[PDB]
Amino acid sequence: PGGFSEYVLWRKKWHAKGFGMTLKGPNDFKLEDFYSASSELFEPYYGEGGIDGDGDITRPENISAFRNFVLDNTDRKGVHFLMADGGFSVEGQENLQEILSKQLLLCQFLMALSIVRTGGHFICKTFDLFTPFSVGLVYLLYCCFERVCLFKPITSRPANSERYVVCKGLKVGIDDVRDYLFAVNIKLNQLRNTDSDVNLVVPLEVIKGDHEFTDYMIRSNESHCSLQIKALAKIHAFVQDTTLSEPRQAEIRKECLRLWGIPDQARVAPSSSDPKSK
RNA sequence: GGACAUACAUAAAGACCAGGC
Repeated sequence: PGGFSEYVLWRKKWHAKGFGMTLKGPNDFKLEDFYSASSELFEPYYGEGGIDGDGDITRPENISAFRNFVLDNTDRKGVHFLMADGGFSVEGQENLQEILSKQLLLCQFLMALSIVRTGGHFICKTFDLFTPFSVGLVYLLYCCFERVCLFKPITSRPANSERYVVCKGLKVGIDDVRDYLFAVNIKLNQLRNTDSDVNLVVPLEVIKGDHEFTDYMIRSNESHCSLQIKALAKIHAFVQDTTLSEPRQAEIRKECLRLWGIPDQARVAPSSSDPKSK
């Protein structure tokens, strides 16, 4: 429901304009619930048919209609940055979350190359990144941007595979990689419910030929696994012994809010002012 | 991965009988 958007709109007030696309349903944009931000500065668009579309990011037509709409609403330049927080329930298949979400990862990366301006930025949620498919998608972003990193914020839960790819400075000439990833998404859609799938988007010999990329990718995965293993074992110990507690949670909270410049206040429904007093 | 039924209301009706001015 656009929690990420609320912070950006609240931080920049009206000096910002947001464009949204998400699946219609229980997890649609709750623009009414933006208590800290002016929801009028945001515009949801659900692909083909605009407001009446389904918002399927994996579907190409939703991407295309949104793509034309976003470029038009940005003087044909695109957005300064894209945020992407895609995920769905994998209840009882948590170990397969990467493989199950692979097309959603691709479509969010394709969306970055479709609507981010030159010199613009991208941030996308991902999970595990073990498969050559997911690593080849990160390699294409590393080619297309001045700088890329894999980052797990402390606001992500330590025991889950959730991390963010963060890309800074979209290069010129990314059109071929965009149109390639658009063709790969069409191929994934054709292979839905078949015994075949797209297993590579960059050859393993190309990825492993960049030793500097490969040495970062391995080290990022193994460091994340090591921290996730400790955090999973910690949760298991805190199930077995219910007297265990983190004593510093209230201290760490106060310091994080101070550091990030976030006021320590409760969520209050605006207040209803009358138009004369306001 | 909350109420004073402040509903004063039991008044059968109907009948005959007795008395009052």
